[PDB]
Amino acid sequence: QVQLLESGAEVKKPGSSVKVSCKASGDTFIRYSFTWVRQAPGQGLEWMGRIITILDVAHYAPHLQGRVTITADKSTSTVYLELRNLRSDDTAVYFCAGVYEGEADEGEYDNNGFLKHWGQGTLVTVT
Amino acid sequence: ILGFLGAAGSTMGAASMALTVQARLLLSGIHMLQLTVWGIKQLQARVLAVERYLRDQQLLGIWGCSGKIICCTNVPWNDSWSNKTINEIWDNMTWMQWEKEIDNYTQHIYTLLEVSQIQQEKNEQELL
Amino acid sequence: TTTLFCASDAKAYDTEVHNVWATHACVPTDPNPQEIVLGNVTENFNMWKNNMVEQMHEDIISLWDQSLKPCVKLTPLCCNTSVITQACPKVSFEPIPIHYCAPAGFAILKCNSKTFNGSGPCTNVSTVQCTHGIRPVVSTQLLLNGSLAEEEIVIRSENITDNAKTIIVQLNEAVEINCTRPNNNTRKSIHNIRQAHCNISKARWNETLGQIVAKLEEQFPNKTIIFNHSSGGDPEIVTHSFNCGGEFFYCNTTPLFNSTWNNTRTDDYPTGGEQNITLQCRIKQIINMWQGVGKAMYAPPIRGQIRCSSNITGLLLTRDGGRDQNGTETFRPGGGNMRDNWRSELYKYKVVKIEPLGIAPTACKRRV
Amino acid sequence: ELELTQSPATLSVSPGERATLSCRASESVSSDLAWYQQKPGQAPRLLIYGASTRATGVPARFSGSGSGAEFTLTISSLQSEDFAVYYCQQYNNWPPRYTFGQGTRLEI
Amino acid sequence: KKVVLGKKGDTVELTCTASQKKSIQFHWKNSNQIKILGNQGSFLTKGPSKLNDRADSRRSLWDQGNFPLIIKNLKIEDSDTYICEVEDQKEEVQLLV
Ligand SMILES: *[C@@H]1O[C@H](CO)[C@@H](O[C@@H]2O[C@H](CO)[C@@H](O[C@@H]3O[C@H](CO)[C@@H](O)[C@H](O[C@H]4O[C@H](CO)[C@@H](O)[C@H](O)[C@@H]4O[C@H]4O[C@H](CO)[C@@H](O)[C@H](O)[C@@H]4O)[C@@H]3O)[C@H](O)[C@H]2NC(C)=O)[C@H](O)[C@H]1NC(C)=O
Ligand SMILES: *[C@@H]1O[C@H](CO)[C@@H](O[C@@H]2O[C@H](CO)[C@@H](O)[C@H](O)[C@H]2NC(C)=O)[C@H](O)[C@H]1NC(C)=O
Ligand SMILES: *[C@@H]1O[C@H](CO)[C@@H](O[C@@H]2O[C@H](CO)[C@@H](O)[C@H](O)[C@H]2NC(C)=O)[C@H](O)[C@H]1NC(C)=O
Ligand SMILES: *[C@@H]1O[C@H](CO)[C@@H](O[C@@H]2O[C@H](CO)[C@@H](O)[C@H](O)[C@H]2NC(C)=O)[C@H](O)[C@H]1NC(C)=O
Ligand SMILES: *[C@@H]1O[C@H](CO)[C@@H](O[C@@H]2O[C@H](CO)[C@@H](O)[C@H](O)[C@H]2NC(C)=O)[C@H](O)[C@H]1NC(C)=O
Ligand SMILES: *[C@@H]1O[C@H](CO)[C@@H](O[C@@H]2O[C@H](CO)[C@@H](O)[C@H](O)[C@H]2NC(C)=O)[C@H](O)[C@H]1NC(C)=O
Ligand SMILES: *[C@@H]1O[C@H](CO)[C@@H](O[C@@H]2O[C@H](CO)[C@@H](O)[C@H](O)[C@H]2NC(C)=O)[C@H](O)[C@H]1NC(C)=O
Ligand SMILES: *[C@@H]1O[C@H](CO)[C@@H](O[C@@H]2O[C@H](CO)[C@@H](O)[C@H](O)[C@H]2NC(C)=O)[C@H](O)[C@H]1NC(C)=O
Ligand SMILES: *[C@@H]1O[C@H](CO)[C@@H](O[C@@H]2O[C@H](CO)[C@@H](O)[C@H](O)[C@H]2NC(C)=O)[C@H](O)[C@H]1NC(C)=O
Ligand SMILES: *[C@@H]1O[C@H](CO)[C@@H](O)[C@H](O)[C@H]1NC(C)=O
Ligand SMILES: *[C@@H]1O[C@H](CO)[C@@H](O)[C@H](O)[C@H]1NC(C)=O
Ligand SMILES: *[C@@H]1O[C@H](CO)[C@@H](O)[C@H](O)[C@H]1NC(C)=O
Repeated sequence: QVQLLESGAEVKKPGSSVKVSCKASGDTFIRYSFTWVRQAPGQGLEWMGRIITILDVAHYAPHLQGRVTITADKSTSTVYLELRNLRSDDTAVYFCAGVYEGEADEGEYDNNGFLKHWGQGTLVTVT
Repeated sequence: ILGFLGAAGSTMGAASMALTVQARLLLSGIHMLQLTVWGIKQLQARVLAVERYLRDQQLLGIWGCSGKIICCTNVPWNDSWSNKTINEIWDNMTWMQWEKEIDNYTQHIYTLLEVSQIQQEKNEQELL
Repeated sequence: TTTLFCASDAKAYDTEVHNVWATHACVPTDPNPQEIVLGNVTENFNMWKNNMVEQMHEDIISLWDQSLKPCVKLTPLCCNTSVITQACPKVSFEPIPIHYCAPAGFAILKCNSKTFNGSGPCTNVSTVQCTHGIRPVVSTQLLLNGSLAEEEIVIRSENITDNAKTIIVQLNEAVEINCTRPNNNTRKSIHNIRQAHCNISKARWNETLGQIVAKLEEQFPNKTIIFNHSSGGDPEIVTHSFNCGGEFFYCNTTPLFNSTWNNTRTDDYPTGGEQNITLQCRIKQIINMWQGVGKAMYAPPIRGQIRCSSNITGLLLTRDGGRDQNGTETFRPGGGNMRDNWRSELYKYKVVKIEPLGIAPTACKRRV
Repeated sequence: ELELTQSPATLSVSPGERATLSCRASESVSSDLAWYQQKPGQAPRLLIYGASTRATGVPARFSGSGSGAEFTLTISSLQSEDFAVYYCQQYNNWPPRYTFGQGTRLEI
Repeated sequence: KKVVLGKKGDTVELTCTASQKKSIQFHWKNSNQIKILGNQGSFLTKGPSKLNDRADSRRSLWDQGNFPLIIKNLKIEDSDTYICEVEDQKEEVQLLV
């Protein structure tokens, strides 16, 4: 039930980096895992990566491993995605999605792949 | 070859007597891995016992005791090592207790044994 | 100091962790080991300084690292964090007894005195090549599937009065503890499955505690014995920890330790006639590692039935300071680590070597 | 590696009819599928969880099943609000790798 | 001994060390020998002191031979002599609030 909220739009020169984020609210941050999705025009729901908040661990799609960092700020319930070496190929609407992991705080984390609480999507372009 | 393990707990005197008795009687004539892994280990244990024995029998030559189990010396007791009498130590103590009583003097004694052996060998060769 | 080798009755075909490990780690056990009983031999056995413990510890860690691979393993390094990710297959996991054996030239002394509490002279000593097999069980608070004392419950504390050391009392009777999962109960929380229940005979527990307090009273003759739960700390200590298969269980032992015996009587159990002390248990995915400092995550639970059947064979009890107490001593079950668990099993054995060359004065003279 | 091949993505179906959608894997997948309903300008909401479980707040109309490398979705008594782009996603790999689908549209 | 003074509800890092970087068991005790904090293998345990809700330790430094007692939200009542038991040696620090 996290009312995950999207950030603003961005435009960067190619070769630059962009950092975007989503704020989770209404529940404990640590009990939700988050992933990032890139809805590039004409594409499907491309997965960027995943972050575990109980264990500060992240996993990335192979083509983005040298380009993407996913992090989190446990005190501001904020999910972050940092993408470097930007290309026009990366023009897309970016967003977070949460997964509930009941009792993760106590060590009962499941690490599920079901994305239920979605942000709204922010467009990132290059120029 | 340490058939003397069963002597543990007996006194030094008793151990000596037991060996003499045994010596007279002896001299006078009076599922596969479970088999082969251990077969090798038992042979290794026995071959090693022989090798250590032979090694020591020759190492003892440095004190003039080569080839012997018991060898007598030309070095007296200094009584600083221990001031007990012969009967007290041989009759009221086991070998382990005895060793503990003097285990800080063994290097001193070993050194003296080497030295007197050298001098004795020298004396004979000078006389010849 | 030498390195002992292991032996076990490995089957090597069920693809179980201990049999797979043993297949290459250990040799077959000795089908006909000998034992020599020594006569008037007294030997000092110090269980707290027995190096066999460290060797057992290293072999167990290798077994665990080669088997129960976490999905995520976190190792702090000083102070960054190194994360290791591995495939997370589940494995069958059931301990096999492992024997330790002396290499050629060495032998193991065994203390056969049934009343020996350790840290001192054992008056009954025999020699063997191999120890009996020991089951490498990893657990806290209540140790499981160990050996039993021949006649009486034995306190083996390094120092009864130190308060920074454990009691590690072993029992002369095992108490069965049966832990089961509520099979086919599948329920999920939303914005359960991970549950188990452990049943302890209350009669056995009552008898066991009455006997334990009698021994504690002998050590503390003018005081009441009261039991409590932990004061805090990591979940592995606060609750009872054990595992079966790939499942790591945490059980709340509070129901077992809230008594106060003084006149060897507590009425802690109201003669409840339930006959069962039951513990609430949970199965966790993220646990603290026992293998030095670090944390690890395992894959979620098996969908079918999980059962554990264990023998409580001892308690890693501790005691409070006592400095500010008046007529009462407080004991708590929370405690233990793996070295303590092995000390309670390895206390009977010591490895020595014979040095055949000795000196004594006598009446003979060498002719020169 | 693991790839997801979907139906033609031009499914011509009238409202009130039962639409059939599909999700083929290049590699075996367990019941680790997620089916989503994307509307223009909207979040790609999850409707089916674990190949077959209603994800919550999901009409009975929308259901499916499958195993191995062949999974399906059907939408009974299809409503006009259901003419969305559907996605099938797979999370069965570990270390995580997500097959995120392609996207199929119902048409009329 | 070492003496460290803090104020009101702030936090203090009291320390014990070892030359042996092997996460060797140690304990912290107060002046009445009441266990406060200590190590049991890899796990942290606490004693029944007034500090169980305040005390912690830098677990990551245990294999560096550093075994601190960190107390947050100090109470005036916490002023005491704190005792380090590390290996065989003992060390002391006085805490004033
Ligand atoms: C103290 O000693 C006792 C024994 O002396 C130890 O108790 C044993 O603990 C093991 C723990 O698993 C238990 O083993 C099970 O026995 C069952 C008997 O039929 C087996 O069926 C079962 O195998 C299944 O479960 C395993 C769990 O990891 C799987 O790995 C295995 O592949 C099997 O899994 C299949 O079946 C399950 C059924 O629900 C299904 O869900 C799976 O998907 C799969 O289909 C285990 O072998 C022993 O029976 C116990 N012994 C006794 C007498 O009960 C005890 O643990 C020791 N104490 C400690 C603390 O270690
Ligand atoms: C040391 O204890 C052992 C263990 O009890 C004694 O030896 C055993 O005594 C029982 C008594 O019924 C026999 O059945 C066993 O066969 C004996 N075992 C062996 C290996 O002999 C032993 O005698 C005791 N020794 C001393 C010195 O008291
Ligand atoms: C066993 O525990 C007792 C009590 O805790 C230890 O006794 C203390 O030893 C220190 C050493 O200097 C003394 O200062 C204390 O006054 C002693 N306590 C009491 C109550 O007298 C004893 O030393 C411990 N045994 C060992 C071997 O450490
Ligand atoms: C542990 O003991 C409890 C005692 O209550 C068992 O619970 C009972 O199980 C029977 C089985 O049919 C039920 O009819 C009772 O109603 C249960 N009692 C209560 C209070 O719910 C429990 O099942 C035992 N554990 C195991 C593993 O059998
Ligand atoms: C744990 O499970 C075992 C096996 O089901 C129980 O063992 C039975 O205990 C009764 C008690 O008298 C015996 O009569 C049975 O013969 C035992 N069964 C077997 C196969 O031996 C055991 O009691 C259970 N433990 C607890 C604590 O309830
Ligand atoms: C073990 O279970 C008991 C319940 O049986 C828990 O203790 C309860 O904690 C609540 C919290 O306010 C109290 O109100 C209850 O009175 C407590 N009950 C008892 C029997 O003390 C206990 O905390 C659990 N312990 C662990 C380690 O999980
Ligand atoms: C178990 O230990 C706790 C301490 O952790 C005891 O609880 C304290 O009891 C005194 C009695 O007046 C209270 O003033 C304290 O505030 C209590 N402390 C806490 C943290 O609750 C508890 O009574 C002990 N139980 C037994 C059976 O001895
Ligand atoms: C210790 O805790 C246990 C449970 O947490 C208490 O035992 C149960 O108390 C209820 C109270 O109605 C009884 O119905 C149960 O039958 C009791 N269990 C058993 C096995 O009899 C226990 O009384 C507490 N003891 C103390 C001294 O506080
Ligand atoms: C104490 O707990 C044990 C847990 O096994 C109970 O034993 C079970 O009782 C149910 C009752 O129908 C039987 O169906 C189970 O087969 C029993 N289990 C075993 C392993 O035999 C035991 O009855 C409980 N004690 C009491 C008095 O209820
Ligand atoms: C028994 O335990 C006590 C604990 O202090 C110890 O002093 C005593 O020596 C132990 N028994 C033997 C034979 O040493
Ligand atoms: C334990 O069982 C005995 C059996 O007679 C009983 O007298 C005693 O009261 C029971 N429990 C306690 C805690 O004393
Ligand atoms: C508990 O001890 C008894 C004693 O014979 C034994 O039969 C039983 O198998 C033991 N249980 C376990 C789990 O080892």
